[PDB]
Amino acid sequence: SLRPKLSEEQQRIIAILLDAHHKTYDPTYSDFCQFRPPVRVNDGGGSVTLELSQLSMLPHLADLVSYSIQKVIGFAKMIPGFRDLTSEDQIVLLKSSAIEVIMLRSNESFTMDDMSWTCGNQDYKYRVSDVTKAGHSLELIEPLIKFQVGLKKLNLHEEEHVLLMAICIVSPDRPGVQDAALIEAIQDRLSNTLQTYIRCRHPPPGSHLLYAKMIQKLADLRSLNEEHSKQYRCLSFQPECSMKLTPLVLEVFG
Ligand SMILES: C=C1/C(=C\C=C2/CCC[C@@]3(C)[C@H]2CC[C@@H]3[C@]2(C)C[C@@H](CC(C)(C)O)CO2)C[C@@H](O)C[C@@H]1O
Repeated sequence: SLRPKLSEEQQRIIAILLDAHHKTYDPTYSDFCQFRPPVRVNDGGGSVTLELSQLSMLPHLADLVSYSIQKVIGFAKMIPGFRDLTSEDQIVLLKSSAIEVIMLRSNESFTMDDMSWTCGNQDYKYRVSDVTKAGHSLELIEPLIKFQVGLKKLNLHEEEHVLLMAICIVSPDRPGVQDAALIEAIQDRLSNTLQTYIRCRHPPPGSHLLYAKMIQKLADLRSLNEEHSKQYRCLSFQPECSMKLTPLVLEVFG
């Protein structure tokens, strides 16, 4: 019913987050050619044995995820209030949300045209088959694609997109956080900004219960996070796997 206007502070928060995202997310994916090259072994049969023996796409995807974690760290540091947190809590939040923010931000390259993450020519077009070539199974891939399509269909404004990533990172219910109260205060400031923005800037019918749908996606991410963690564990058992990853990836998921 009531549609209060965005306060000057809330307008500032949105501007800061849009700027932060524009500085940390290259929509041309021009740095991707710097990663170890993607390699696609012939695996039409989806052989787990072959996939683990080769892990052909792991070096490239590990580099992409590692690169993305660095960008997420940069984005997070610009979130209003994040700097008010202790270094210890900042690191806990970054490590726990990293994979979730990667899944969220990747929605920008994801396309329902062919259900792929298109970041350039054929070489930089990622499909579910590339994820299997990196050692992951359908238990993660299936819900991941469903998540991407569900998020796509929300038709989020960039303002809503960056606020969702910020809310995801600044979550007081992450294991190991010390000052949950401060984190919750910061998240509430971001959540109220999002709710206010939706109610006065998002036209119908796409605004109908949009906030609730966005919050549900954060729950979905928790599930994907746990599943990715389980599979990363299996992946780590493969001899020589560490060399195909990166020090940052090893720390965040190890
Ligand atoms: C990263 C990003 C992009 C795409 C994301 C993808 C396409 C390739 C496979 C990934 C990156 C998937 C998200 C999760 C999925 C994943 C399930 C995670 C990886 C898991 C490892 C590291 C092997 O354990 C393998 O595949 C491209 C761009 O929009 C920036 C964004 O920042």
